[PDB]
Amino acid sequence: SGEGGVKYICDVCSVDITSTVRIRCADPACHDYDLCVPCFANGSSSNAHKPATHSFRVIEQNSFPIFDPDWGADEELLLLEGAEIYGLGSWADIADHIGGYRTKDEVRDHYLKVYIESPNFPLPERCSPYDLELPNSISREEFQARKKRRIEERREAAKNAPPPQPKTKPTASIPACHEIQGYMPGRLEFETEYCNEAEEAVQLMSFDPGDGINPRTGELEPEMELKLTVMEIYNNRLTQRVERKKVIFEHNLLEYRENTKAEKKRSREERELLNKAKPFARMMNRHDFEQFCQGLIDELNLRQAIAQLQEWRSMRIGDLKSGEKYEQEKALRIQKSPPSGAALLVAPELPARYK
Amino acid sequence: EKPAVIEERNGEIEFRVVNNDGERESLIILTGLKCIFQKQLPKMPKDYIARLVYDRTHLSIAIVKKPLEVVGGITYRPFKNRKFAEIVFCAISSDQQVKGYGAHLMSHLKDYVKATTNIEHFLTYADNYAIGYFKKQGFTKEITLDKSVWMGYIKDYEGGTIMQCTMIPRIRYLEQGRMLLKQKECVQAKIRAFSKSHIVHPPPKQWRNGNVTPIDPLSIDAIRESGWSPDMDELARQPRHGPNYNQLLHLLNDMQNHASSWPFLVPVNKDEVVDYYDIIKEPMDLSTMESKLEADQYQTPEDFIRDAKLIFDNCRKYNNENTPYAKSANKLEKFMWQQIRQIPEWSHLEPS
Amino acid sequence: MGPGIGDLARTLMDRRRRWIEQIGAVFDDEGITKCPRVEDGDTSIFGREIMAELIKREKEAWDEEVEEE
Amino acid sequence: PTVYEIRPVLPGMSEEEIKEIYSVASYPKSDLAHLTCGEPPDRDFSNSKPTNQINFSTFSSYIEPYFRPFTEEDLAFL
Repeated sequence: SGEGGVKYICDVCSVDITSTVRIRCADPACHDYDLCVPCFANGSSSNAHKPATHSFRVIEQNSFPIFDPDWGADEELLLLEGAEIYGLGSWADIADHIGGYRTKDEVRDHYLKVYIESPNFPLPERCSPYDLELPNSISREEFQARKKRRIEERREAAKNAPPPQPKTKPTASIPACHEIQGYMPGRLEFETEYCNEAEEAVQLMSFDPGDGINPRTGELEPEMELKLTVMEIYNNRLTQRVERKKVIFEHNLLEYRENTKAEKKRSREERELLNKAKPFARMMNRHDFEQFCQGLIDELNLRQAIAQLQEWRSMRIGDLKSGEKYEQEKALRIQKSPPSGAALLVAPELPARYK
Repeated sequence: EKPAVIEERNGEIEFRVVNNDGERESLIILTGLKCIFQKQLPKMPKDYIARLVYDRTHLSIAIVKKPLEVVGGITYRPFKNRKFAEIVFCAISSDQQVKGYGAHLMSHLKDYVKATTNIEHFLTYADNYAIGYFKKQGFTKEITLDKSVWMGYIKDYEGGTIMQCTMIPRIRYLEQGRMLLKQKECVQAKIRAFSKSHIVHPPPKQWRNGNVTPIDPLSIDAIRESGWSPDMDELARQPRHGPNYNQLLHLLNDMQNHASSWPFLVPVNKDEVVDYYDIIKEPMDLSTMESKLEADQYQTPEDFIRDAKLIFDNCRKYNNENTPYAKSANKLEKFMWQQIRQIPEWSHLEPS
Repeated sequence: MGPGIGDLARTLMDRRRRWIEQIGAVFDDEGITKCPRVEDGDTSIFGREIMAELIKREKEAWDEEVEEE
Repeated sequence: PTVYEIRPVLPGMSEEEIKEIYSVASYPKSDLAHLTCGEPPDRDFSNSKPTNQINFSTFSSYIEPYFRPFTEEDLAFL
């Protein structure tokens, strides 16, 4: 048994007596001769015990409140004794040791109020033995009656209690939630980094115990200065990774669905231009990159509109309405043989941002 | 005071908290811890351990001897805003394990984090053979934190068993051994202010004449004031758990300690496999039986044996004999009967 | 597993150290490797105070090209 | 006789006193937290994760154009 306690057995009936009212033979002839109340009631004597002419002692169970109206002396000790063995903090087992069907929560709450939340931090508040009100405020028989009453109903509740549901599979954290296999948004760390093979050079490294400085010269010995130099490179490798991660967070490059859709929506010429200016994002912040790209699109669309209009004026078209009509008929003729940026500038009403 | 206590006081040992700043000493201490963890965890790759220890977001508390010798230490990553910290590695050199540094190292780590930040909860993935050490240090296998707090943040480790702790506020763990004694002394003196056992009472008046006849305990003045009752006397001799709990607890730990029971540590997931529940009308694993045992639904040993047999049958039923699932399942069955046969009481329950 | 350090390893550390200490001083400016962040504030590399001069110079070049053209 | 509690820290305190608070005779000088990419956004990840990830190879090739070295070929675009 892992428990470090001592089990007490009566010397006559061999009935466990540790947790009840008990009597002992105080005569020097008998040493550590304990007689349970039933034995000392029925008077079954053994060895040198004489129930007639030797004076004895009544060991009481010390069942009475001291601090809390719902706790007695025995429960308090088993709480403190459990702390020594099961360790202060392990509330599951210590609650089992105390008995009385007090779930770990009640035991945990009790200790915090009684001891941890006490103003006299290292001690309780009623450290003075002279205060004896709580013992005399409730009689022992009444307090015992409540203990028997709570115990029996709790036992009845437990017997009628529903069976516990089987433990579901442990809720694995699975940090791969993000919609990219091998990314951990909770940790901001990828699984396959820029130079994931950078650890291959220092994962067998070992150091000479107790060294670090030459006893004679006072300078690092040649092996040590070489070993540290191969650690400096690894640190720089870590820093390079961080900068790569820092850039990726900005510009919102983790939105595969959103970034792609717009690229699909755009036309062919715009797609080529944006693809050509992609590398420079390493140097500009988010807004500057947006301004930079938008400007290129603005110039390209303006050229198309101006070229479109100059073609109309050579055909003798003299109104924006008839120009669109002609384009529709031309599309039908070439077939016979949302609007784009170049189509919004040539509309009858100009956009507000071009005034 | 354990040997670790005296050694630190006299200066034999010393604790160093070091991160990968880039100094000379910080690198030596980190590298020493790296080798120790590598020795004790041969299953995991060496590259993975090197990355975690030499990371820039982790800390590490180590025990260092006079000639820059490192004996043990722990590693953790504190989530300051989430009010909890994760423990990722822990080990002490096998040669020096007898001293008992495990208890004294945990106290320093708990004290240091407590007096430096506002973290409350610890979460870890304990090893299979380290469960005993963690339990004695206040940890529990039941989790009280909410799902959202730690899901997606800590890292899963196959072959582990998650555990949780709740540091008690406003306490200094290092001087625990003296503090609880004081609370023990405070209560004990209170008890000694009332107990009448110190009174050497005369022989019972009924037996003073040499005749031994039954005497009601409630009749005596001392006993009656003690509030003894027939009810409490009979009730005090019934242990909270079943009479065989300790023996089964020994066996339960043994089977869990056995590496051959790994597939049955946790139940199968419904999402991963759909036909597992459809084929098995009584799907059971070790966790399910243990919870039912805690509920006292198992009245007799035969229930435990039948449940253990049904586990193997379910594994054989869902998984083919040729597959390792059933062969290991039958191999584990042999291990159970090895323990049961070692027990004379249950040796006769094996069928022919 | 080996002994003394080889000469090649002794003459390479200084070569690496000489390169870093002397040449590297030129690149000391912190902006050579960082990407300015929006949160910092007015970190745009397109400040008006400088764009005013660039536009004027670009206009100057255009006029010169037109005169040549 | 001794102090049975953890006294709080205070700004600008002597080194020896700082070790007395910790009792570990230890602390690093720089926290190194400034090199962190940033604090975790402190959100709720309990939401059911997506069931269709994209091959990490595709993402690796998706961001590659954003990091290629500069060359005179793109020094003529501008």
